[PDB]
Amino acid sequence: YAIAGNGVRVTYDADGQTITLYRTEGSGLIQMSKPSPLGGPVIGGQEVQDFSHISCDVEQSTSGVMGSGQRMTITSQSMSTGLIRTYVLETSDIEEGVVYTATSYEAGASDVEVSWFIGSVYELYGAEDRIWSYNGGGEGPMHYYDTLQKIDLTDSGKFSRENKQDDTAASIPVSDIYIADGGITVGDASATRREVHTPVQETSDSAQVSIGWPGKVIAAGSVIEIGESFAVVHPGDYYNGLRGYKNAMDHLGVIMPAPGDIPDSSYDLRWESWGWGFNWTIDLIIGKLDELQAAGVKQITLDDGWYTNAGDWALNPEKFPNGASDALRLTDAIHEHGMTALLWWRPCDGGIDSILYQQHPEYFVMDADGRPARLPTPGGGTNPSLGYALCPMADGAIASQVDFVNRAMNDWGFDGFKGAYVWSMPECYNPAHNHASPEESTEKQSEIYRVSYEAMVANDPNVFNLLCNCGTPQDYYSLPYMTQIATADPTSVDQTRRRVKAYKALMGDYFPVTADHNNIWYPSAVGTGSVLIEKRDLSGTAKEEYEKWLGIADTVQLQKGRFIGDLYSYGFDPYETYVVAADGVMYYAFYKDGSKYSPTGYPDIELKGLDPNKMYRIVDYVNDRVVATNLMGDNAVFNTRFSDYLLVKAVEIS
Ligand SMILES: [Cl-]
Ligand SMILES: [Mn+2]
Ligand SMILES: [Zn+2]
Repeated sequence: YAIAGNGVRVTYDADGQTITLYRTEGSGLIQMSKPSPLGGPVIGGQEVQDFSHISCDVEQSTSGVMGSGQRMTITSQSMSTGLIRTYVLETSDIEEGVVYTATSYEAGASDVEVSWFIGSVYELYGAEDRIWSYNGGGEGPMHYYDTLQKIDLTDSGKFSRENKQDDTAASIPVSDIYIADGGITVGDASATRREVHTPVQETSDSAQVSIGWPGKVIAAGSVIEIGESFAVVHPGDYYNGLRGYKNAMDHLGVIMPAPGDIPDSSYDLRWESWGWGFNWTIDLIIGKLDELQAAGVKQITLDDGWYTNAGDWALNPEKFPNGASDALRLTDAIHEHGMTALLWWRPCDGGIDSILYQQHPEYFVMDADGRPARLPTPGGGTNPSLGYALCPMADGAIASQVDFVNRAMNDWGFDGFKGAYVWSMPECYNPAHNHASPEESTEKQSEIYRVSYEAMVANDPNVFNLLCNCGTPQDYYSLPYMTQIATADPTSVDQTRRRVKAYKALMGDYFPVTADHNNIWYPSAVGTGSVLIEKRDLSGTAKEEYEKWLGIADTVQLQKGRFIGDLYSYGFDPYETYVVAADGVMYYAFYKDGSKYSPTGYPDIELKGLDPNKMYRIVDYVNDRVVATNLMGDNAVFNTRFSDYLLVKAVEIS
C-alpha cells in the first residue's frame, strides 16, 4: 500500500502495521524513516498496542486539505478497548515533501478514557554519529537552552524533549530531525493554537520525532477527531523542513506577510534606548540622534521604563514631566532625523497595581481558585515584572490594547511597537466570560496580537510590529501579524544565527529578521541577512566598530536580500554557512566562532549555487580584499585563513 506526492512516497505494511517515508532524489528514492508504528491512545499510563489491521484504502486521484493528490485511509481495531482507529494520510501533487495526517477514534459499547493521543511517530533512517534537531517547544528553559540541539549518538546521554504548547508554553508547534541525507519535520496542522507536543527523542541508534494531543473520554458509540499534523520529508537541514511546514500551513489559512506588503521601515537599521538602562531620559535619547543619523540608523525604539503600569500604558511622569507634549517632542525629534519611532510594550499584561485591574478585574483571566491569573514564564511560574493576564475574549481587555495603540500612534506620534517579555496565556475560569472550556483563553491568545496589529495598520499601513517571546521560539500564531522578527534574546552567536535561518524558513526569504543586540555580533548580523540593531551608548573603539558595521550593513543591505537556506546544511557542511542574494549578487557568510558547530582544522570553502559556466572573483567585502581571484561556478573551492568569520561576495568576471 503506497501513496505518492511531489517529492515524497508513503508506504504502509499491513502485517507490521508500519509507515515508511521516502523522499525523491534524482531518479530514485531515499528512505527517510524506519518502518514506524501508527500512533495510538494512552490509557492508564500505557500506549494501547493491541490494534490489528482492518483495511487500507488507497485513492490515487483525490482532493484533500492541500488540494489534488492522493489519500491512504487505514482502519485498525483494538479488542481490549473496543476502539476503531481511522488514520488518514494525504499527499499533494504540488506541495513538495508534505504529508497531511488526521486521526479519529470510534468507541464500541464502553466509554474509553484516553489520557493522551500519540498522532504520528517517525524514527530517522540512516543516522550515523549525530542528528540535528529543531525544537519548537515553549516550555523553556528560557534563554540558555538552544532551539537547535545536537543529538549525539556516540555519547552516554539520551536526548529527550517534549516540545510543548500549552498554558505555560506558546512557541512553534513544530520539530525537525535531520542528518546529511535530510530529515523529517512534524508540525501541528491547525489554523488556531491548541495544546500539542512535538517530542524529539533519541533512540537506540537514531532519533524519532512525533506529535500528540491531550486525551479525552470517548463516549460509547461516538466518533471523534483527535488531531491533525503535517509531516515534511526534506533534503538538507531544518530550513527545508520548516519551509515545507510554511507551505503546508498556507492551505489552512496561516499565511505569512508577502514581500510586497512588508513596509520599507521594517528593513531599517535600528538603535534602541538602552544606553542608560531604565535611567534613559528624553534628552539623552535626543542627544544621540545626530550621530545615529550620520552613521546610517533610521529607526529608534523607546524601550522599557517609559510607562506607569502595564495595562494602563500611561506616560510615566518622571520620564514625561510635561505629559504628551514630551512624548511628541521625542517622536518629533526622531522624525526630524529621518527616522521612525517605536514603543516598547507587553501585550496581554493588564498590570497588577494598574487602574485597569482596579477598575475592571472582569477583563482579566481568573484561575481555578477565583484569583487573578499572572502571565506565566515558559514552563510555568511567573516573575515580578509580569502582571495579571488579560483574557483575550473579554471585549474590554482587547479594547484596552487597541486604546493603547491609538494613543501611542495618534497622540504620541509613534510609528510602531516592540512587544516583549510575554509568553503563554493561562486558562480562564471566569464564569462571566462564558468560556467553552478553560483552555479557550490560551487558544485565543493570538487574538490580542491580531486585533492590536489591525488597529495599528488602520492608523498607518506602514506600521512596524514585532513581538519577542524572549528566550523562546516566537508564538507561531502571532507570526502573521508581524513586520519583523527578533531572534529573541539569543545568548550566543549560535542561537542568533541559527534562529535567523529558522524564521526565514517559516516567514519567507524576504521577511525581516534581526539578530538582536544581547551581545555585540555585527558580523553575525550582517552575514545572516539580518537587520543589524544596537542598544548601547558606545564610545571609543566600540563606537568606531558600530559605525564601521553600520556602514557595511548599509552598503550591502543583505537584510533586504533574498535569504537562501537550501544550499548548506547546518552541522553537515564543513562550516556554519549563510547565503543571501542581493541585487543579483551571491553573498556568503562562513563562521567558526559558534562552539555548537565548528570544524576541526581548516576545511576548504565551497561556494554553491553559482552558474557552472561563469567565473567569479571572490571578495571579502568587510576588508575589501580578494580572497580568490578566479573560481569557476562548478568548482568554486578555495582556502583562506580566517579566525571567526568570512563574509564574501562572488563577483562575476567578464
Ligand atoms: Cl538555536
Ligand atoms: Mn546520546
Ligand atoms: Zn476569560
